[PDB]
Amino acid sequence: VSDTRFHSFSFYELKNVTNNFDERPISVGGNKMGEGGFGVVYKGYVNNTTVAVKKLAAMVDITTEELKQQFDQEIKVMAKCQHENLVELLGFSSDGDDLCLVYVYMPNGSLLDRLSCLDGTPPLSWHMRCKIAQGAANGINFLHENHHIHRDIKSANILLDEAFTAKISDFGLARASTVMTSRIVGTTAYMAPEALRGEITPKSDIYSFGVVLLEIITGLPAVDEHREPQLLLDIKEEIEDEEKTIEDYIDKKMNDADSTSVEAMYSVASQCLHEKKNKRPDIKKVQQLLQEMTA
Ligand SMILES: Cc1cnc2c(NC(=O)c3cn4cc([C@]56CO[C@](C)(C5)C6)nc4nc3OC(C)C)cnn2c1
Repeated sequence: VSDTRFHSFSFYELKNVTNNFDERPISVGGNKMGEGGFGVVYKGYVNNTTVAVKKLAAMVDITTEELKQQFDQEIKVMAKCQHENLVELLGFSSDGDDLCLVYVYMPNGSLLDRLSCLDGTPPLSWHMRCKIAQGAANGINFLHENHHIHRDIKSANILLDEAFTAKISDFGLARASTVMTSRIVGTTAYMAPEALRGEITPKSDIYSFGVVLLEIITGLPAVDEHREPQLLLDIKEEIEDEEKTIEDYIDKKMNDADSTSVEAMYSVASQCLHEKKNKRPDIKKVQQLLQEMTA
């Protein structure tokens, strides 16, 4: 028998509670909160509950069959994986014109957006950042403990709930768990070199998480075409080659950071970013180092 499943929404009900998928920003009165390579995310309100509705689409010139596959994968993964640091799927729509996925609304959006204080939100404190780093590592640990590879760890896919708890999202490319694939996927600025060459391994998640930790420490996005260096991961080299120090790069929009715990987190990041996959820590070691950082 099929057992537990997710609620099915009417496409028309989702259309209805997102104001017909209004792509205007929330401040303008619309419903668009964000977008990615595979969909646009709309704020909705169903059953006296604020929700996030992701309406899938080919925004990076993917095929329709591949998108349907990713839709199916995320439902499969979300059915098996429930944890305090993973987002929760409320339901889906597949009857109407487009595929939709419905999630618990995350009042503080994505880590990427909060690090960029997008829309005027106040900067995250060091204390909040440490909790976020710890929570995301607990979420990755749950995934890896349950033999899942995320393949797209990045600060846009770490969402922040009503308590600024980190919630990992977007499991459409997740893989069961070393093998080599012909379809290279992910976000270039976060990807381990072996992932960039087609290898599939949880060690690649660890590298990408190290980039996220650099974003947390510095407030800088992983890539910025108008910045020198354009890739954040290249600051590790400038620090190691003593052109710079980690203090030179610490986010200045923070009044409560202290050198010891920042250097402790940078140490974890540096260990995750070892470009030899076999030299990186596993997630359980990352978790432990991060717990000791605020001990
Ligand atoms: C796979 C997947 C994708 N996305 C999601 C989401 N998203 C959201 O709930 C979400 C919520 N907010 C709230 C705000 C703000 C704007 O001004 C403020 C004061 C309110 C912050 N901005 C958001 N942005 C959101 O999403 C975007 C990052 C795409 C939930 N689950 N989920 C699962």
